[PDB]
Amino acid sequence: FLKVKNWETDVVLTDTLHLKSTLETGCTEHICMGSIMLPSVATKDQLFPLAKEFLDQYYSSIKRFGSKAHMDRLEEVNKEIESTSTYQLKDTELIYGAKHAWRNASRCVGRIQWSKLQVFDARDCTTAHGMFNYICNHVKYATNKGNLRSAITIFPQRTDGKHDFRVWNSQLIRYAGYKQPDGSTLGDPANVQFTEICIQQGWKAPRGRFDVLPLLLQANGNDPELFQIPPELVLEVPIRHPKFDWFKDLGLKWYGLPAVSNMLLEIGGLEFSACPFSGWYMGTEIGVRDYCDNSRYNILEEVAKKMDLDMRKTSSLWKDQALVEINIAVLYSFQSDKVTIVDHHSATESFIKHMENEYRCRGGCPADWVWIVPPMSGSITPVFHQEMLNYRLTPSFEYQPDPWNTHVWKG
Amino acid sequence: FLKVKNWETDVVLTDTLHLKSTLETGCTEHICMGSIMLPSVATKDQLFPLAKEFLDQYYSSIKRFGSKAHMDRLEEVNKEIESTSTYQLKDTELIYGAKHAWRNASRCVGRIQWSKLQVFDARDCTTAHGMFNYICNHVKYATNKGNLRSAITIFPQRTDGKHDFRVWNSQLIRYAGYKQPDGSTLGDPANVQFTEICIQQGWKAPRGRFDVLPLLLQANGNDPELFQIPPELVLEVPIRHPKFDWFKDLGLKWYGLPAVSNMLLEIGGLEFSACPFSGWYMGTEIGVRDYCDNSRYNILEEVAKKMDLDMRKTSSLWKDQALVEINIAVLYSFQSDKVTIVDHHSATESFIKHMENEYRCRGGCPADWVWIVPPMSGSITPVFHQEMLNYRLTPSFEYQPDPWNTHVWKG
Ligand code: HEM
Ligand code: HEM
Ligand SMILES: N=C(Nc1ccc(CCNCc2cccc(NC(=N)c3ccon3)c2)cc1)c1ccon1
Ligand SMILES: N=C(Nc1ccc(CCNCc2cccc(NC(=N)c3ccon3)c2)cc1)c1ccon1
Ligand SMILES: C[C@H](O)[C@H](O)[C@H]1CNc2nc(N)[nH]c(=O)c2N1
Ligand SMILES: C[C@H](O)[C@H](O)[C@H]1CNc2nc(N)[nH]c(=O)c2N1
Ligand SMILES: OC[C@@H](O)[C@H](O)[C@@H](O)CO
Ligand SMILES: OC[C@@H](O)[C@H](O)[C@@H](O)CO
Ligand SMILES: [Zn+2]
Repeated sequence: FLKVKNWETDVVLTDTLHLKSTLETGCTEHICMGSIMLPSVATKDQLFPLAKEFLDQYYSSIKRFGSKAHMDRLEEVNKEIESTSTYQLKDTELIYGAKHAWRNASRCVGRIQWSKLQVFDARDCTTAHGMFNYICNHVKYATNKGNLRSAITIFPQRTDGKHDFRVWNSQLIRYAGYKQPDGSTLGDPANVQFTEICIQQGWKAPRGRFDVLPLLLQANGNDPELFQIPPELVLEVPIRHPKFDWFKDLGLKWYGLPAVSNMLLEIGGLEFSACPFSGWYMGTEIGVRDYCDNSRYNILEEVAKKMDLDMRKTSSLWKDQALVEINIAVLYSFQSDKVTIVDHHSATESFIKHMENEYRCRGGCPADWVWIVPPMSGSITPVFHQEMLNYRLTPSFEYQPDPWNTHVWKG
Repeated sequence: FLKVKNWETDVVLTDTLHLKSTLETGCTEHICMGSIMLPSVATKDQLFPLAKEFLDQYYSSIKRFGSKAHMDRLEEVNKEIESTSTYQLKDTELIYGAKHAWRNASRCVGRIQWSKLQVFDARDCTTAHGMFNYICNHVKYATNKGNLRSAITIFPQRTDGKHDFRVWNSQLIRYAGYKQPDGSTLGDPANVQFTEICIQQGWKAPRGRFDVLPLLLQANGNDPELFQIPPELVLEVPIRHPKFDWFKDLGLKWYGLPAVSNMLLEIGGLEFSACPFSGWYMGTEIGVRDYCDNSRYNILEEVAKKMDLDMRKTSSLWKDQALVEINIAVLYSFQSDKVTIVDHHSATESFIKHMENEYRCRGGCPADWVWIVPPMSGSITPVFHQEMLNYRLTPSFEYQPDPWNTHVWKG
């Protein structure tokens, strides 16, 4: 029964939810790995406890734990795992598991919204063209003309392992990255391997900066196929500043819709390798990381130039000064276009408010401080001063290798 | 043999030093506590392994592991722990243990300087007046007319537990905190309990803001006594800005010398409860935390006012904008007065450079990411992108309770 403190408010919360945790963190009693970025087919013996555990808390959730329908559903799944050595979720079980994977995502500061999620059951899908159709419907729905709405699209579960639905893009909407003859990089350096895989598969690149990539969709373990998202469905925010008119001349823009596609959704021991989920941006992921990581767009040089800043010295904080201006601009631009975005102050406050709820009506909230704390102005946000217990609860979103590293090709 | 990655540079380092770790982190395989702020008399049975371990690595250090002088010193300490159930360090062992406590301080970003430390052996001290004399000599030396130099002053080790040397101040130089009739707080809210303990012991407060506190010095477990550091030894930097002339009218100032006094130094199983250590400031501890924590001086309201900023909305980032300006001012002011200070960019770079050294010539470097990452502009500093293994090596600096919570008074 562990205790977490907030040192800005002296609020104390007691955590008993971590007791239900099952999987391992990477840490031991004699070494903490809380800052390691990635922490490291299934038999039917392994599958029933996972279905049992999941189904016990799903029925416990709708205030019908143990009754007739529960014992029947345990027997039902038990029988089906005998018959097929897998099983199939109810539409309701699928929506519970999804929402709860997000709920348990300990690196996610947006989780106050975990219950307002739209689940698109795509488990009838059989082809890359069918995948393309489902994804476009996702983008159109979630985008909602800038009034963004959270959603996930769930393609068929892994079965054997050699018939896996995968979206090879990291995000449904990502800008291309091309290297140059002079070793420099145009576009997003993050995506240069994937941009060239698409070119390898016959993409015809417009070789500029903010080039929306095509989807590469793998269906039933087959070789993946290229599909360009119709551009009318790709909402983009051009970035201007509410003071600096030269900021328009910078010619920056980002897409409205963050939609992660390269993650694995685990529900009752069943693995969905294709499960793109979308919400909206916290401002910092664009202005700080995307725009200012040295290995990303890396624009601190140019914004500081136009700001007329002392760039000779490290200690002028010219990087810091241009970093605040850049994030003022992303927020201002997104908001003037009525496109949903949250600032790192409002986002982190809501997450403390969420934390109170989870500790009250659930007895805890797994949280990864290293990822929860925004990448600028850390300690003026309330989560800096908030102790967080990290533990792994299921249903969950897991990392998975890139398909081109694992795919036996044959074509 | 664990591996840590840097994701900005793709540099990889292998850690075998953590194997020598002994004490526990608070984390288990199923729960990470890397963001909990505090992680929770000794018999002669317990003391020899600790002396043995320490002495084995000290002789291993001067390239004389196992030789005659080593076996004699093990026998010597062994015999003395039989005779007294404690023992005494050589002047050289005391300097090694001190430097290495700092070296192993995993929350310290300044550790590239760990070998350049001045050890003042105060183990002959017997009185609060003697403590006062040693501390003033520390301040004068370490301050060095603004060309700051690192030092530690080590008072006699804990023996029984009821005769403890303690400095009741958190830092040798701290500004006073007074509450008001209207519940507000003048000075440093952090120190309000300690400011009133001093007033309780007859301090005569000048009840303003930046009131240097008196020392409260406990000697050989006796009741502590008040001594005002001669003000000529208290170097102070008035804070101005290199653009905003109204910044002078803000009337801010900080002391040059950070000198922690409330920590416990552990060497070969021997506990020094009074061991004030001093270095110099990273700019952010003043501009970000001291000046802008909500529960500290909390000046973001006033700087943003004078900056003429949109304070209506959270999403204007007016807090962020005034936070960069404030830290530009602290650095600029300290540097114009030739008083040593480091900026959070230079400090964090040096710590990566230090990390390379420790992994090369020592096989590892314990590091606490939660504390290493500066509290503003986190991800534009190179330590944001650097994985860090945290583990507890000894010699070490440990937290300890406040004396007024533990002191059996009798006066
Ligand atoms: C609703 C608005 C949302 C906001 C403001 C938000 C915010 C964030 C942010 C800032 C991060 C850190 C990402 C990074 O720095 O790489 C993150 C991570 C994450 N989010 Fe949320 N998110 C939202 C919606 C969602 C949804 C709908 C899901 C799942 C259905 C989700 C699941 C996750 C997961 C699993 C991570 C961890 C990813 C990783 O470990 O790389 N989020 N979120
Ligand atoms: C030489 C210049 C130094 C710099 C720039 C520096 C920097 C820092 C900073 C910024 C912190 C975080 C403090 C906080 O946020 O509360 C810290 C913590 C710490 N420093 Fe260093 N420091 C220096 C010297 C020293 C010395 C001389 C020692 C010991 C002999 C030391 C031992 C520690 C310890 C033990 C902590 C952890 C304190 C805690 O857990 O509360 N440092 N340092
Ligand atoms: N893995 C490498 N880099 C790498 C790759 C990925 C990451 C994590 C990035 N997740 C992106 C992400 C996840 C979750 C939420 C958001 N944002 C939202 N707001 C949102 C999006 C959808 O809903 N809400 C963004 C971090 C580093 C690597 C390996 C070798 O080199 N680089
Ligand atoms: N413990 C509480 N607060 C609290 C108390 C202390 C801390 C840690 C503060 N260490 C101060 C510190 C330690 C080490 C280095 C520096 N700086 C230097 N540059 C330097 C100083 C000397 O050499 N180098 C500063 C954090 C929070 C509490 C309990 C109840 O309420 N509050
Ligand atoms: C080394 C470190 O673990 C790595 O930089 C992490 C730190 N915290 C992060 N936090 C978020 N939200 N996103 C990230 O990519 C990272 N990267
Ligand atoms: C809750 C959290 O552990 C707490 O705010 C920590 C975070 N990191 C820190 N880092 C430093 N350097 N100093 C601090 O006081 C803290 N406080
Ligand atoms: O929204 C996530 C952003 O794309 C970045 O933070 C990535 O983590 C890589 O920099
Ligand atoms: O130098 C340390 C500063 O005094 C603060 O960071 C304290 O941690 C409390 O805010
Ligand atoms: Zn841990």
